[PDB]
Amino acid sequence: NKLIDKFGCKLITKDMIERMERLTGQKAHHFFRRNIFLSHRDFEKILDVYEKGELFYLYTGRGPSSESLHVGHLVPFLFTKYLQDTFKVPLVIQLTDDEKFIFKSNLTLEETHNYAYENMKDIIACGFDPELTFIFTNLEYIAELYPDILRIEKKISCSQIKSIFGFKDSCNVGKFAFPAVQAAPAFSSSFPHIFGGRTDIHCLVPHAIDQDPYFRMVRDVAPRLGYLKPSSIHSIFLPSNSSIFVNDNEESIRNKIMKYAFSGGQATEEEQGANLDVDVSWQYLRFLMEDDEKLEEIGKKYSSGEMLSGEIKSILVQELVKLTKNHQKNREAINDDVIAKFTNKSREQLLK
Amino acid sequence: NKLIDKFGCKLITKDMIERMERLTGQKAHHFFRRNIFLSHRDFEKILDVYEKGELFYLYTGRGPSSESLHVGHLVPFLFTKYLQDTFKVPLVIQLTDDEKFIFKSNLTLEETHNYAYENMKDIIACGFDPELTFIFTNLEYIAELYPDILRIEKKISCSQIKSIFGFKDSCNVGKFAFPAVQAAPAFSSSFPHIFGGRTDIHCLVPHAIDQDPYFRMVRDVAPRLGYLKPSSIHSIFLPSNSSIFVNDNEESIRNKIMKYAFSGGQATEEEQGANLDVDVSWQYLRFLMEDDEKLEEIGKKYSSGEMLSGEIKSILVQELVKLTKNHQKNREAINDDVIAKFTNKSREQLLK
Ligand SMILES: N[C@@H](Cc1c[nH]c2ccccc12)C(=O)O
Ligand SMILES: N[C@@H](Cc1c[nH]c2ccccc12)C(=O)O
Repeated sequence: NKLIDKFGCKLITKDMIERMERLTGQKAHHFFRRNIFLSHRDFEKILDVYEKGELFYLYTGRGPSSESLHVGHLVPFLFTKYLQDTFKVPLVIQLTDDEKFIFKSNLTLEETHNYAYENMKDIIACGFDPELTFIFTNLEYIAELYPDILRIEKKISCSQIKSIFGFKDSCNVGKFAFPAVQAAPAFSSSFPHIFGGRTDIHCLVPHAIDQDPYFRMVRDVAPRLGYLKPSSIHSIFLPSNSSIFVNDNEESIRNKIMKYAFSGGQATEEEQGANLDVDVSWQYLRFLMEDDEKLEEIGKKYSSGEMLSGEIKSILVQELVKLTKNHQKNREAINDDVIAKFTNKSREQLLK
Repeated sequence: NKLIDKFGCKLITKDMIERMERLTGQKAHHFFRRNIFLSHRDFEKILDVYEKGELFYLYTGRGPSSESLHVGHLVPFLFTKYLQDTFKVPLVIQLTDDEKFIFKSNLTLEETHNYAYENMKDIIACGFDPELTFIFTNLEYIAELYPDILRIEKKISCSQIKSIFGFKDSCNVGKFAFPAVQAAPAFSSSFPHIFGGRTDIHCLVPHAIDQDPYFRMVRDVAPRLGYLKPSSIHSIFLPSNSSIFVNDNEESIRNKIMKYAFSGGQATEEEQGANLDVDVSWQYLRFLMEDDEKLEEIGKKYSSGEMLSGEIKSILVQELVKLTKNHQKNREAINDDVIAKFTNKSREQLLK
């Protein structure tokens, strides 16, 4: 909220929420109710465009630093699926095997590439439509992005990078060269095989609020390239070696909440209450629980001291395993042939 | 030749030159004798390798800022053909359409890409063997280079780039990102479809001395990647916005020497002599004239004053048009099918 000012994003008022629901014909995701996606840039443009019968596209991404996604990383992906189902628009997903090899001394491109492909399985396991979704790694799609990477780079000073991402002269040049790579897919030109070279297809970018810098930068260069400014919709972080992965079994999950999940309850049972703003388990349930009436009542009871830290952690565990089990079976149905449909660069479509 | 030592280069020795002629059965190309290629880094390593029956490869390049190559730009290319004929080794040639779009405000990728393809025709017109030569533009081969680009970038600080190329914070980030692109082909890993993934094939890089910075940098990162240091052999530039292009007609050529070619002769005929170190026409004939006996005698007569500036400029004109006519007919034999042979990324070969 102090970060929303210094970035210069606007809050998503109810009037926007009511408009999307109004235009879509579907109930708003709970990530809106609960201010999980709380922030945007020019999201009102997207609804303007969709109001006019015009199509647009979604862009989101993932950095493969681990073989499996955290559950926290499903927050933007699950939300994007909802947006794809609601607007029925194409989606574009970048796996940044280049970035994480660059920004993490303890990594190689062989590992990042493999982690990328496993990560795709977790991503597809969220139930995206392959007829509407194009997924790709930077190592494999770099040539298609290169022309827009070069155009963005020519318009930004090295000093502007420092100013935006806070790098220093001591940083490796790879760090300076990546932002353009992440910026590039927010322009329709970077996907000739779906949009046909058109430059007039608006892009909407769901992302954790910490990714905002890349898209602040690209919104500044857009006009100088005669391109549309991409719109953004921001989520808050999902708070914290080992945190909860989507391929964790029931025992792993229970083990981690009980030992590593910071409680807001009193040390002993001096609960005739608890602090919900610091309780990690409460904040997790806010993302997961589709039942509103349960949530308020859990929050009330755990606040007032008629629920111990022990019980709130158990409720979360069973929610996490329901989530993680449903994702794990969906993942079993994902083979190289299913991947191929998502990775297939060509889409015989009529946007031209 | 004090900067040339300071940089860390070595002058090419008669021993080194004799050592070669001994080892190939061919008399030495005159760019050696005339000290046009005067300098090297670990060229003695290449001869060591060739002494042992082992193969290596050549890497040279061209920046397409103009539709036609200057005659000066044929100096490294003509020399490389000689090296290819003498050692019978594979060659790899990079057209940097990315660089010149990056470094020249008055350029676009469309122009640079086209200028690249016309430039290839001039390059192929030097008589390279397509069974031994692989030519490519960065826009088209970037994905194959990307892994080594990324590996070089992770090992160099932004401050190291400033220090080596003299860039400033005000410079666009594209300028910082390009050196790795030019470095990458000096490692055999960057050509899996000829060397088979092998990292133990030495590379030799012919270049104008002003390109040295890129290969100073890449020689410093080689060990940290477990890669071989590339060797280089360096040429002095053809003495210098119109200069002589390979597609210039006779009239264009005569027009340029007479008007723009700095003479070392006296203003009027106060020649009972001339200064050969400043005379641009004399220095051009040193590169061109395959006849030694003529050259000494021209130099003597033009020195002593029994040849006017007028005649020396005419001799050069007729040499230039003989050169430029032979190149122009060889260029007429170059179609997209010929280009395709050179640009074809795959080479069924036994280096593995
Ligand atoms: N940089 C993001 C991955 C990513 C790539 N493109 C994106 C677009 C939007 C949000 C995130 C991304 C990460 O570290 O995981
Ligand atoms: N950047 C170089 C072209 C080049 C690329 N790779 C090279 C290797 C050797 C010599 C030249 C090159 C130029 O503008 O001239």
